[PDB]
Order: sequence, then structure tokens, then C-alpha cells
Amino acid sequence: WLIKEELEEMLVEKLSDLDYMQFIRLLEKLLTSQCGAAEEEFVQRFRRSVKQLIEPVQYDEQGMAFSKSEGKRKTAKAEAIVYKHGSGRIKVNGIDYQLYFPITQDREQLMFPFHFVDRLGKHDVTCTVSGGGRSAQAGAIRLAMAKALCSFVTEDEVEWMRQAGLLTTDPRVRERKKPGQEGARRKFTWKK
Amino acid sequence: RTNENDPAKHGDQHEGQHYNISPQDLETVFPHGLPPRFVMQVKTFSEACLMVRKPALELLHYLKNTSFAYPAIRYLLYGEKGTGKTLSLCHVIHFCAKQDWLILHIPDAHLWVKNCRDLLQSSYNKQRFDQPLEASTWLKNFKTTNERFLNQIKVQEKYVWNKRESTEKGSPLGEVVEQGITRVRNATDAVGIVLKELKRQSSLGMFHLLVAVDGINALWGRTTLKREDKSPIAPEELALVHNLRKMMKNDWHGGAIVSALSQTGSLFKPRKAYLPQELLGKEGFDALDPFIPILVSNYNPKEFESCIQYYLENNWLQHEKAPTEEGKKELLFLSNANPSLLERHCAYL
Ligand SMILES: Nc1ncnc2c1ncn2[C@@H]1O[C@H](COP(=O)(O)OP(=O)(O)OP(=O)(O)O)[C@@H](O)[C@H]1O
Ligand SMILES: Nc1nc2c(ncn2[C@@H]2O[C@H](COP(=O)(O)OP(=O)(O)O)[C@@H](O)[C@H]2O)c(=O)[nH]1
Ligand SMILES: [Mg+2]
Repeated sequence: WLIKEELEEMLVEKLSDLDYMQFIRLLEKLLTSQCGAAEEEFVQRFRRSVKQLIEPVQYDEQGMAFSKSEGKRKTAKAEAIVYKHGSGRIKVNGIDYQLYFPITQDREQLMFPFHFVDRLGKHDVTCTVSGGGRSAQAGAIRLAMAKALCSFVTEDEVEWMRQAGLLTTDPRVRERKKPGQEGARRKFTWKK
Repeated sequence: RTNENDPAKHGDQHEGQHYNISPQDLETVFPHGLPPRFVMQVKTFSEACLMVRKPALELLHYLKNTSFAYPAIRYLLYGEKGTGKTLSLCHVIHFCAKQDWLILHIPDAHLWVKNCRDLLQSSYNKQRFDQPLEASTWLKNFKTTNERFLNQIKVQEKYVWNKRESTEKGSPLGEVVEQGITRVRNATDAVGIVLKELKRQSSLGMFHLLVAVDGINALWGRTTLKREDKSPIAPEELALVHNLRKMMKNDWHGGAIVSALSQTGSLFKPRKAYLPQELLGKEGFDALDPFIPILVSNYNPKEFESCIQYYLENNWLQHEKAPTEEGKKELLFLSNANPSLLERHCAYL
């Protein structure tokens, strides 16, 4: 149903919230009352209309297929290239993942994308990540890997990953400090 | 898991399968130098099984084909952190002990270059410093390891300790060892005497020597020991490090200088430094040159499966999901087949 402003613009008249509500209730009753074409033609005048994008698969100079993707987390940006056939090796900035991310938490984050669609050991990965700390970098690599792996998984798998949150960019970034208060939310200790 | 427990017969046929160590052998050969986590694992399981791996097997091949006439060869185990270099050295040490060599075992040269509360001045050379506590500890461990050869081996010099006390030519090396252990102040001098006597007598065919040094990179690095005037101390000033460097020269024959680099516990080295030059520096690499580097890499899939099966059979992996293939894959990923990482993970898993 159009908004009250849309109705007001149609009628070049000023309305009220309750006027709009009454009109919408009347239109709802009209719709429910088996409105025929002779009625639906009128009804539609007040009706206003209302999935992950899979990246293309490229082929290296040696002909092996891969998918490239990018992902940002906090202040860390990662670019990931996932090969169609691989032994699970992951090279981050030229360093193997267990050496780049000595933290079990970060290695778990790296595992999560592949483990979800049950493809551990199937794809090799090359990531270049810069900015942010270890956790932010791990998250960015996770996002990039999930986005790349979308191309190599089925559509149902892609939708499942989305519903699992692998494919959504974490919008949480540090809040700017405000003048006159200690932190973003911390205020100076009040002195009664 | 092998029915083969003799450390000489096993080979590639036994690669990827376990090799047991009896409690008596563990107590005698290995009173020190085994990784602390492996010591804990042995304590828990009541057993000491080391997987047979290509690095250890290759080092065993070299030591079996070693010609004692030729100058003693230097073997250097290197690899990424936690690849099992120390335990491979221990496996070769056990093999040599069973072949009845004399095992001059340095559990970790890093300990000798840092965190020393008692740093006195050598009486034999006033320009060198003593590390009596560590000297005495290593002397006790060496006595335990090589008691049987200790009495049989004799000294060939006169070794003064005090202005009135000394040891006379023909005295068993056990006399020197006892002097060093009981008299802590003389531990450094006793260690030097022991190294010198072993080095000279190995060329005389009295026995076959195996100088097994873990964390060899420490000798030619920097030390965190500061003089009384807060002055930094270089390794050579430490008599122990100086004598060990002397031992680390191929000038003699009748034995093998086996050693392992170990970034863990190193000083002024980045975490990822694992190659020989990266861990040794110009001085260390030149000193060890020529040498045979041996690469110890993470578990290959067969070895990884064998280790997982070992833990499962011991019942260590308590998590109900550990036996499943999904659990195995998750462990494999989270450890990248690295021995130390896998052990630590399975500890709490
Ligand atoms: N043959 C083996 N049998 C049993 N456990 C082994 C074996 N090799 C390695 N391990 C396991 O891995 C560890 C031993 O490897 P070690 O610590 O010597 O590796 P490293 O590569 O020398 O590492 P570091 O970087 O600490 O020097 C122990 O936790 C042990 O449980
Ligand atoms: N006190 C003492 N130490 C000895 C003796 N012989 C060998 N040592 C030990 O070995 C060192 C001497 O070894 P040597 O071959 O003379 O070489 P140097 O150390 O360069 O002089 C001493 O510093 C001791 O650690 C000896 O007769 N008396
Ligand atoms: Mg080690």
C-alpha cells in the first residue's frame, strides 16, 4: 500500500494519519471482498511494488579454475583466491596459515567457511590481507574466502552460508570519540 | 604401532609407525632433553612411543654408514617450529645409546645463554664466566646417562681444581664428574675437562662419540646475561659455550656431531626464523660449515592418521566427536598437521 505522502501527492491534498488508516482499511476490505478485474484495476492504483552475487570463475595460466573475492572487517582488507581443486593448503601473504595466525581462535575463523559446506582439504587458498589486527584480519579473510567459495558451492549451499552469516559484511567499526566524554560512550565521572 | 622396538632394524617399512622406549631406557638415556610436553605425555600414558619419521630414519642411515675414520660429521636438524626436531634428535640419541655410543647430550644450549642468577668468573681463565648451576645440572644428567662408560674411561692429564686439590692422570673420568657435581664451584671446569677428554679420546678409538646438541643456534648468537656493571656478555665469554663450540668442530674423528636448531627459546630472533642461516647467523653458519642439513616437516597424512590413532587408542581424545572423520578433518586443519600444534590441541580436546 502506498504511503500517506504518496496518497497526499495523488490527491494534492493534506490528510491525517487516521484518514490514511481509514482509507487503507477500506482498500483492504475491497481487496478481500473478491475484487474482480473491474475492481482490481482501481485497487492497483494504490499498490506500490517492492541473494548472493556469485563471482565468475577464472582460469589461471596453467588452466586451473579459481575464484577471487574481497572482504573488509574493521580496518582489515583481504583478497582471497580459492582454487577449484586443492589439498586445503592456505597461504596468507605468502606465509602458511598456521604460521601467520598462531591463534587457535583465528585458525577456527579460517576453518569456519570451508567446514560449513564440508569442503575441508578440497580447495587451496591464497590470501593477501592488510590492515587491522590479527582478529580483524582473520575475519576479513573469512569473509573473502566465503565469498570466493560461493562460486564453487551450489546455490543451496550459498543460501545456507548467507543464513549462517558467512556472507554478510560486519558493519561494526570503532565508534569515534566524542568531545567532552572519555570514550565513545564513557562519560566523565559525574560530580554531584 | 610396531612390534619393532630395536632402534636399528626399523626403516622405511616402519616409517609412520610407532617405536617404544622402555622405562629403564627412558630413565637412563633420557634424564633430560625430552620436550616438557612429551615428558608430561609419557607420565600420563605410562608409555613412550615415538613415531618413526623420515628425518630420524635418514639420520639413522647416515649414522649407520658413518666412517669413524673420517672427521666427525655435523648433522643439523632444521624445520618449522614444533616439527619434532627435538624428539627426532632424541630418537637418534636412543639409537646411538643402544648401539652403545657415548652420548654427550646438551638438552638445550639456550638455557646456558639466558636467565642465570649465579654467574661467577672462571678461575682457570679470569676473562671467562662460569655458570655453575647449569654446569652441575648437566654434569649430573651426563653422569646418569653414561655411568657405565664413566668408570671405564680414564683421564690423560693433571687437572688442578684448587691450589691443593687436583686429579691425576689415569684417574677415571668419574672422579672429574663427581668433583664437578659435589663441588658446584668447579662445575664449569669439570664440564670443560670432560669435553676435552672425550674429544681427545674419541680419536683414539676408546669409544664412538655422539655429541647431540639441542638448540645449537644459541652458541653463536647473543646472550641476555649482563655483567655486574650491566654490560652485555657475548657467548664466547661463557666457558661452557666456549668449550661446546670447541666440541662443535670437525677437527676430531670417531663420532658424530648431531644437533638441532630450535627457534623456541632463542634470543633476538623473529618467530618465523627457521632456516639454518636465519637461525645461526654469519658466525654460526660459518662455524658449522660444512654440515648436512636435514629438514623436519609437518606430519604427512599417513603420519597424522597414525598419531590420531595413537591418541584414540590411548583414549586421550575424550571429545565424543574426536573419532569421527569430521573431527579428524577439523584437527588436521586446525593443526596443519604440525606435531606440536596437534599435540597441544588434542591435550584439551
Ligand atoms: N616421533 C614422535 N613421537 C611422538 N610424538 C612426537 C614425535 N615427533 C613429534 N612429536 C610430538 O611433537 C612434539 C615433539 O616435537 P618437537 O617439540 O621436538 O619439535 P620441533 O620441530 O623441534 O619444535 P620446536 O620449534 O619447539 O623446536 C611433542 O609434543 C610430541 O608429542
Ligand atoms: N682447572 C682446570 N681446568 C682444566 C684443566 N684441563 C682442562 N680444564 C678445563 O678445560 C679448560 C682448558 O682447556 P684447554 O684445552 O687448555 O683450552 P683453553 O680453555 O682454551 O685454555 C679449562 O678452562 C677447564 O674448563 C686443568 O688442568 N685444570
Ligand atoms: Mg622442539
